[PDB]
Amino acid sequence: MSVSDGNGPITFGSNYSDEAPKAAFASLMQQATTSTTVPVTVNTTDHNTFQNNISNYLQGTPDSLATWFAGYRLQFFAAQGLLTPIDDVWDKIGGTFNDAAKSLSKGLDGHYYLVPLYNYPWVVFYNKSVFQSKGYEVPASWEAFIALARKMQSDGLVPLAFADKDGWPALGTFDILNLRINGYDYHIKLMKHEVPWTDPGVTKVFDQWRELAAYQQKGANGRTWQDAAKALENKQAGMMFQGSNQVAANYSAKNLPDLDFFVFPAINPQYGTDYMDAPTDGFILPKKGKNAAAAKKVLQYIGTAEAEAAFLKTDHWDVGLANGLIAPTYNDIQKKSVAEIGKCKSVSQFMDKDTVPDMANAMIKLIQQFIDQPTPETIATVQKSAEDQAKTIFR
Repeated sequence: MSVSDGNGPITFGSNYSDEAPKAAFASLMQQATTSTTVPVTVNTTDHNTFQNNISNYLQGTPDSLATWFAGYRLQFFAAQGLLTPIDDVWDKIGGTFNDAAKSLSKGLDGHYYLVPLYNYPWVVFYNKSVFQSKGYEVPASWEAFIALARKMQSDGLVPLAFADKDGWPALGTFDILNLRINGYDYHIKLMKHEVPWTDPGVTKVFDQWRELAAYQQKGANGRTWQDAAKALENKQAGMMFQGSNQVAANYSAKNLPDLDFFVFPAINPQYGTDYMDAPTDGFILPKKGKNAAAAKKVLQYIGTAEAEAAFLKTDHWDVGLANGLIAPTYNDIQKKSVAEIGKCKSVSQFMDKDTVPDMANAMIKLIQQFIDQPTPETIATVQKSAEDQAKTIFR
């Protein structure tokens, strides 16, 4: 049945269980119903349960459409035949999105499976008043970054506020170093365990982190990320690398206007600053779902700048993927997020969505082990353990 022939009710499996996004999604689907004349029913499930249960959900009697996100699981579901391809939807909406947005929405088979809605950046935050007062420039390269971090220490500042008591924050540093040194394709190969954790490329990541760590706040494994963000906000540290919906979210309204960011500096010209973790949420069409053609009409409505701006009205950190869209509700962090994310050649999804959850979990303690003892002997141990556990996790 042609997209334009699609009519009648659809259901929508939604993991938007928290009050704010639940409300925003209900409102968007009401608008979609009115615009498309496809009546949309939203079936909400507890957020964790929806993602824990996804493989069974998709194998049983799923809804016509569902909330999901880019990364390892999306691609596996496609290969399993659990998702309906939506090349026809993308014939209509493809002009709205860049090649990076297209890539994260596609299988290896070259077909589209996802319609993305929004994402947010992992970047290096700083206070503008401090850069201005102290005479710091944004560093574009590794050599400039290190020189700036030494100047910050000369001025009595911790260069990078840094925390890993929470376990996941340090995974971002592993990601961004891998992306800068080895590139996106290599990073994804490692996350999929096509390349082993004992690979020399991983050694290179840790070796570079040995130098970075000299400028990273001491005592990191005992520090919450909110306490690191507060060190930035109180001007005790010069910079902090993390997700905007963490660092910027933690700032008081009074200090927010001083907050800015830059992308993690380039390490070599091969990969420049081409890549970033920017966790991207969107929508899929379950193969066993009912009324595919109507479901595609609703996806077409969702894959617009208009839908993005409506949904994000009350969202302070996420930004739409529509090419260059600046929504009237965006604050300055979101504006710069659109600018920087949009320049990326590919965007990765953070380690916990690019590998399988079990492997991301495994890496938490191993990276903590590194941070406590960042030596060549520790790196060998970490690589060996990581690969041992990977050989069990990946089947």
